[PDB]
Amino acid sequence: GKIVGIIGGMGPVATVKFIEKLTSMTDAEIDQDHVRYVLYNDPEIPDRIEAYFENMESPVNAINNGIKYLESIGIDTIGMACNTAHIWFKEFVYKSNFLNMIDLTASVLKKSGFKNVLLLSTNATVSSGIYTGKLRDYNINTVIPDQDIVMKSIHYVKVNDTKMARETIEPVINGHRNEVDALLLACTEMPVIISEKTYNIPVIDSDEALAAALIKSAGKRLKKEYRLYDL
Amino acid sequence: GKIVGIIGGMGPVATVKFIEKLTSMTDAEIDQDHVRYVLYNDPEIPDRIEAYFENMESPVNAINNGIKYLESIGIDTIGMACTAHIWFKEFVYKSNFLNMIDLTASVLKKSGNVLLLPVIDSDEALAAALIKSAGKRLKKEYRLYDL
Repeated sequence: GKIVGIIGGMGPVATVKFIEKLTSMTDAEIDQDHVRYVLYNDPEIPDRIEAYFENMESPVNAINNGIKYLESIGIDTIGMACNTAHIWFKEFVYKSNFLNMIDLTASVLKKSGFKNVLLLSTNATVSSGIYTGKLRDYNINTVIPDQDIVMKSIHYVKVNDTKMARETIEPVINGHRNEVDALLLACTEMPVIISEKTYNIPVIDSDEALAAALIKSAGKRLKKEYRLYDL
Repeated sequence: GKIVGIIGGMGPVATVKFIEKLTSMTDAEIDQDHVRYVLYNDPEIPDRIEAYFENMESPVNAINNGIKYLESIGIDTIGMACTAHIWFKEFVYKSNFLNMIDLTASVLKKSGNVLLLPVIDSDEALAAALIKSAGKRLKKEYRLYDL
């Protein structure tokens, strides 16, 4: 019954969905079989797109304070529910096992056998090539959608206008159907409005890759429908 | 804004629902205008009164530990949703530990002999209180909860 640590707030709407998913992925008869966690939810962590492209405040210092507070009660597994913030992964300061969502997600993708995927992520995640670097040695066709449209959809999710976010991303998805075999959800806002049943296209969800790792580290059980994520 | 503290985990689904309510009640056009909090979610704190009486147990230690932890972060206000509220008078705290029942009662008498669940949500009363203490803004559609 180990307590795990979660860093969230990036953004708040996506974090709620992340915690919901973590709960729903857990195989629990009784309430005590669910994950014990401390969520450090700091939405005043500086905007990660402005940090990356516009020389504004890096999220590193705020994230590091969260890690420090989680580690102060002996939490030794922490996950951060934000793809884009992993651009700064080497600058985080931690003593614990700070999970890497990009690695876990890439490992899931490599295991799955999917050869052609639609990368749905922020523009910083695309530009930084953080997924490109991890997949380059694995022979996987990664298709980049229109970044203006995807970023518009992400913004709508962020203000919990899920209706406009769906309407916005729909033609992007449907337009790429013929050249991808799966959707790679690599922005935590995307799972708020997209699952496999949404478009009837397989999904590799970075939320679920991280959640599965946290569930395992918490000593809990993963539901078998999420077998793909059992790394 | 100030970081605030939340104790939850009893049960896990209700906790997610509470934090979703907190988020959707906050008036914010950008992420950085939302509420900063630390949520201590412990599903191993028993949810049934039968369990406590049977095993000569009490959630006082688990809640008090959570409180010490949140306070060690520098948190000045802590809210708990929920069965552990039965032991509210025995919790040990330095900070302001909000009482969900009094927040609820005062919302009622502020603009209004109630049917125990024209809709008042006990969750939203606590949420409103936490949003205020976090130095954040409450969406107008929740006027009724603004203490």
